[PDB]
Formats: sequence, C-alpha cells, structure tokens
Amino acid sequence: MFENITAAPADPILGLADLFRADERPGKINLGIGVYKDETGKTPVLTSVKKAEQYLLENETTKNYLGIDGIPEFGRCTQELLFGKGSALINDKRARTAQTPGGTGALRVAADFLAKNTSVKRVWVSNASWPNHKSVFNSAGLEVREYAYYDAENHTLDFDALINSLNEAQAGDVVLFHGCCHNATGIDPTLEQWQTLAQLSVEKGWLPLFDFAYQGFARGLEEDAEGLRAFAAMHKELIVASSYSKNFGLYNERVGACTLVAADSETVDRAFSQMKAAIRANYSNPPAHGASVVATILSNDALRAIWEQELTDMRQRIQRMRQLFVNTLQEKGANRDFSFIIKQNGMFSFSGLTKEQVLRLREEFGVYAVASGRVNVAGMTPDNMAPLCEAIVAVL
Amino acid sequence: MFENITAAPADPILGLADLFRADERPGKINLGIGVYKDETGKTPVLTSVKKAEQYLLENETTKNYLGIDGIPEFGRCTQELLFGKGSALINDKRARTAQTPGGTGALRVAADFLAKNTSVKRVWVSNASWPNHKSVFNSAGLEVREYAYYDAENHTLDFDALINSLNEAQAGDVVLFHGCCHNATGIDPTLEQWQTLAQLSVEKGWLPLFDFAYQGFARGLEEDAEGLRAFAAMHKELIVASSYSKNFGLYNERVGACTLVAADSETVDRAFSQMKAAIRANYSNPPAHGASVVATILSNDALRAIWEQELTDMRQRIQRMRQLFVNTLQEKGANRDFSFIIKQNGMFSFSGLTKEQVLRLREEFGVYAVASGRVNVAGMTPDNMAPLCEAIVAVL
Repeated sequence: MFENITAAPADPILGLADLFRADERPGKINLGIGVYKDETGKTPVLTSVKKAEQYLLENETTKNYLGIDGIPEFGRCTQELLFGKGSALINDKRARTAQTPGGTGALRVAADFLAKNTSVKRVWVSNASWPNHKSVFNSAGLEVREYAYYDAENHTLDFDALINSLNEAQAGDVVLFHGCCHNATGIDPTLEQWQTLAQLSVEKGWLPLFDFAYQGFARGLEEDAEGLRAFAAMHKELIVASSYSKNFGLYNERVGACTLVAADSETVDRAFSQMKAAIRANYSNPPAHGASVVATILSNDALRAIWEQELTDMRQRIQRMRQLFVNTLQEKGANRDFSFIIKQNGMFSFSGLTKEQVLRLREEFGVYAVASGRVNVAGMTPDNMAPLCEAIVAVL
Repeated sequence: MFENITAAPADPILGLADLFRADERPGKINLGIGVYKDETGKTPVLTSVKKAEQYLLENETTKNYLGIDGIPEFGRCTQELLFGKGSALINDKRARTAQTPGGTGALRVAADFLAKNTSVKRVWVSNASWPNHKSVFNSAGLEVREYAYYDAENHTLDFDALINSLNEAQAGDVVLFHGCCHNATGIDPTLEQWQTLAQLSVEKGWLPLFDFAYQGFARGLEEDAEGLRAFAAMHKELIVASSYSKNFGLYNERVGACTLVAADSETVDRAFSQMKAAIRANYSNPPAHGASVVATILSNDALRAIWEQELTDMRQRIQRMRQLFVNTLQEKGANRDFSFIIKQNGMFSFSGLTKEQVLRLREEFGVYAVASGRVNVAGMTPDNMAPLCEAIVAVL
C-alpha cells in the first residue's frame, strides 16, 4: 500500500536548521529561525507563565476532558483582547470562540468549517506571505489565490496593486488578512488603509478571515487590534484565527483560538454548532495546559501586569535590533539604504538580498537566512551585530 | 454567509450530561460518562503524573516548538509499549511514530494520510462500535462500512458473522480493529481468534488499522497487546492509533500517537514524510505538556513503577465493579442472567436494557445511561450499587 508513495518535499526552515547545526564554524548566525530569541540567544519560558504553571500544579484536581470549545474564561478573555472590552460584538453575544491547537489549528478548523457548511471555494492570500496558508486551505479542498501586497522594489505596501488585484475576487470569496506584523514583510496597512479595505470588503461581499498571531508585537495590545476592530465594526460576519504562541512564548503547548462572528446570537450559535462538529471530527477537544496558563494570567491583575511587561520587553528588543541593524550597516559602509527596515513591524522582514547573496553569506560567512532573503531580526544580538553586518557588506 | 447553516445534531452524551446536571434529585447516578472514575466518584490526577509535572516545572527552560512528529523519546517508548522491546519491527527500523493530539487526533491524521497518499476509499468498522469513528473518516472523504461483530442476543462475539461480513471487503480496503476493551461491547477476540483474523487479513490484502485506547485495562500492559502483536508479526504494513488519555488519566492534555509500519526502513521513512505533511497542514506540531509527562514517567524506573500500580488499581476497580454488579443484581431478585458482564473487558458494556427501560430508569429513578443501554461500570461504586440494582430490577 505504501510502495509507491513519493516523499514529501521539504520545508526549507527545518532543512536550514539541520544545515545550521551540522556546521563546524564558530561565528555561525541563524537568522532563519521562526521564534523569538533574547539577547543571550535563547527562547525562555516567561516568568508569568512559570508562575501560572506552579499555580496549576498546586490546584488542578482533574485532567477530565474540556468541552469541545475548551475553557470558557479562555474564550471571554480572548474576545476582550480581540475586540476590546465593552464591545458590542461582545455585549450583543455575536461572537463565539473555540480554543484550538495553536493558530495553525484555528486556521484548519475554520477551513474545514467553511468547506462543509458554506459555498466558499476560494481563499485569497497576500503575496510574500506565510507559505503554510496554502497547504492548510488546500487540505480542506479550498482554492487558494494570491493578491498583490508587497512591492519588492520600493519595499512597501502597494495599496493600488492591492485594491486592484482584489477586484478579481467575487462575493462569497474569503480574503485573509494579517492583523498586524505581516508575515513575512513586516509591512502593515495604516488605520486609514484598514478603514478603506473594510469599506471595500462590505461593498464586495467578501468574508474576511483574520490571521492574528502577533498581537502586541507591533505597537501594543490595543493598537495592534485597530485594523480588525475596524472591520468588526462594519461586518456582520467575520472569522478570527488567533495564536498565543509568540506573545506568551507558549509555542509548543499549542495555544490559539478561532473566533466566529455572525449577525446575531441565534445565527452564531447555530453556525458555531457546526464548527464544533468540525472539531469533534479532528482532534475531539483541545489541550488544556497552555490555554489554562493563558486564562490564569489574563484573569490575574498581578500576573497580567507581569506578562504585559515581558511582552513589552520583547517588542522593544525587536525595535532596538531593527534600529541597531540599520545603523551598523550604514557604519560598516553599506552600499544601499536599509532604512525601510525601521518601518516594518514584528520579527520578519525581507532584507532585499538576492538568492545568490544568501547562498554566499552562508557558504563563506556562516550567516544563515532563507533563500527569499527573509531574516528574523530576533536572531540578531548587540553581540553578533558587527560580524553580521560586515559579512552582508562583503556580499553587496 | 452563515444565514442558512443548519444546526449540527446532538451528541447524546453531552446531551445526557446537561440533563444529568439539571436534575434536582438526590440519588442520581450517571452511567453515561466516558471517563474513569474512582470509588469517590472522581477523576483524579495520577500521583505519578503530578510528580512528573513537578519535574517539568523545575526543569523546563523553553517552550520552543517540537518537531512535527513530537518528542523522540515519547516515540520510542510508545513503540516498545506496542510491539514490546526487542521487537524486530523496532530493530529493523520499520516503524515511525508521530505524537498527536490524542487518539482521535491520531485517527484523523491516519485518515488524511490515507486519503491523499493511497488508493484507500473504504474503511470497515465494527458494529456497536465508537460512533466518532464514522465522522473522523468521513471528514477525510473516506467511505465507512460496517462489519458484524457483536451478537445482541447472546451478548457475544459472533466470529462467524464477522468473518462473513469481512469477506465483502476488497483488497486495499482498511479494516479497523479495537486493540483491546472493545468500545463499547467490552468483547475482545481471543488470541487464537486474533491469529485467525491476522492470517485472513494477509490473504485478503486488507490494511489493518488498530485503535488502541485502553492498553492495560483488560488484563495488563503486555497482555492487551497480543492481538496487535499477532498482526504485526504477519503484516508488512500496518497503522496504529494509540491514546494515553485513559491509562495515564491525561484526558484533557490530548496525548496519543499514530504509528506507521512499512515493509522496510526506506519505505516507512518515505511514507512518514507524507504523514508529517498532513500534520503540518492540520495543527502544525503537537502539544508538549501531556506527552512530556508520559515520556518522563515511562523512562524513569521509579515513576513507571508507581504508574503501573496506579493503572493496576484502576483495572482492578473495574473488574470488581463488574463482579459486584452481577452479584447485587442476582440478590436483588434479578430476572435475567447478567453473568456476561463478567466476561467483558473495560469500562463499557451493553446492559441489554431496552430504549424504553433506559428512559424509565432516568425518569423514575434518576439512573442515567445511553439510550443504547450502554453503561460505564466505572460509574458504579460499592456505595451506589444497591439502589442502582433495585432500580434496574424495578424495570425488568
């Protein structure tokens, strides 16, 4: 039965990792990472998390199954975070949240749900985006199309090409938007651009699906939710796939949520029922640990205060690195202008390096980056900044 | 887009639970539960587990993503448990294991894998089986057929009717077997019967898929594996979906595994890669907590000893309850012969009660069971035995 099965291709990252590892060089630098890293180059457990885990250890009296949608408080806390407290969506009971196995899990669940309970056949994803979006939707039997977003020339958001490409999309088609910290350009729309897309979306009959994996990494918790909040105020229906992997550093515990928004309570409840059915047929019910931690932190004034501070430190670490990277480049005698790096949010950005420059960087300098020139700024340290910039300069 | 979505039907167990709760009655008894419960009516966290969690709290330094297949030690430990150490399958490197979000998750993964990488179209499941099996497979777009297994007249395994229905199954079709503690008859084949099915399976060109969720609940760890072990010795290819939810009391942490067996190492590796691709398109990578706990216990001589004893205590509670149940009925003036209850393994059994008898028990006595007459013996206690039996007698 498995004799003729052909090997799946790779996932460059894991491939890059192994190569990195098996490298005897000393000054090696891995910028191909997909997680946050501190000044020492590690991905530590948050202090607030560790505290929450101690609390669970001492209070948990059972590991009995959670409901299909998971922990209730996790759901309400998640909603407040997304829509802000006092939101009508909330007071109107128009949103239902399901705890899922990470952000990817949320995406998959939304996909299976749409594929069996609606007429959706196509999902539009931005270009230069997170490659895993394609596989998730395709796996549910959905068509995936690409809209223009990034401008590899000017390193910016080509709003015209965007609006223009999105005109080829039909009513009932889904359009996927990154809430903030676009992966992997780091280029987000302005509040005014968000409001324009929202207006246009309603006019065209699109079903917006938000991929929100970096809340708090661009400007702050509330700020980062402006775009989504702009859409929510204008739409009857909406879908949000959120992740807590990065902002809580809970990567391996698979913590995320899928939020369904309908015109009214009666409708969201009827629609949510089919979402649960989709879940029951996948993994049955969600993993409690990670989600319990989140609910414990978000609901504790003390712990929450500590966590917000840890998140701020992460955000600022990143902003510092972007700035420090551009300066060290200019100093080291950088041929080109890299100031655009400072206008981009989150951990990722396209360096603008050619495929051949990337290859050279690694072969000759032990500097690791994805062939697309994408780099993870959290892989930079005040310590490695100099050797990094000198290498790059050498390949320009 | 969600205006005309029809509400998903119910899941009686969850419907039963809600009804159970809303019951102001005093002597209520819920035999409709799907989990193990102790003499006090609770589902506690195992001592070995709490110890392992302590250990992780103190030793964990990161929550960085696990590989797609999860923790390596979790895998090797799972394989030893399944095939026994020193197994040729292991030494021959013919099996690859993937950590999944519970047993259900493992099933779903196998399904997606089969659906996209092979010519499988049908999956044969036994009758009087676990209903969720249908939904999982259908979700992947697989056909689900039923084979004869349980004999509701004699309360037994009708080997003949079984061998007979399975004849209509063609080569290349998958047949699903419950490793031990058949859900929900509690009727398992004998070693000799397993061996007969194994010989037949090879001859017919079937692809065996084992659902192993109650290892250690029938006779013991190694005993409960005879069947699967009998098949493994005869097949080139095989798939196993195991769960640790019950035997480790880790319900909500979603801990299970999906093991793939091929003819040789090159083949299983090539096939496993497509299995990883299926995972990546689903939830990305697995939840660490639960699985970490399992690997810690299983690899630590002291903890493992403690866990084995805890598992034994659970198994023994059940066998005791079955015995006590039959006896108390008999002395309560029991009409029918329930002695078959003593020959069934695990938490589940069909009491042989009628849909109307079930409805009456609850309406009149507060005793709760599934309309199918399925009862969970772990729901019984030396304390509630008498009343439970008097109620049953009153409806015979």
